[PDB]
Amino acid sequence: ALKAEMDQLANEIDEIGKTTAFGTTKLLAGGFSAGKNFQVGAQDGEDIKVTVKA
Amino acid sequence: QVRGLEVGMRNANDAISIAQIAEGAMQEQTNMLQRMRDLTVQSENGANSSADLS
Repeated sequence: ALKAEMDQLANEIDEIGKTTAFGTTKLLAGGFSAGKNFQVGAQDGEDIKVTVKA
Repeated sequence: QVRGLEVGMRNANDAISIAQIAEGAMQEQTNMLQRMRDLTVQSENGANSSADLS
């Protein structure tokens, strides 16, 4: 009984891992493992990198 | 001399007209280039997808 509940909790951890999105792009699956840049200034090269691992 | 100066002022006003038309045309070109600059800065956003880029 204890282990059956452990398995259900691990399944929900996996579901949250694969389901989280910004619209249609996945966030916790490994697509941001090497970060993406957002240009936060007016000139080229003035930008910040956002990194999320799986 | 008097008659030639009269005709010469007419030619000078013709030149001013030409320059004024061309100079006024270049302003809309500047305006559209500023708009394209904003679109290019907006393309540098790690939340855009291929449809937004298109």
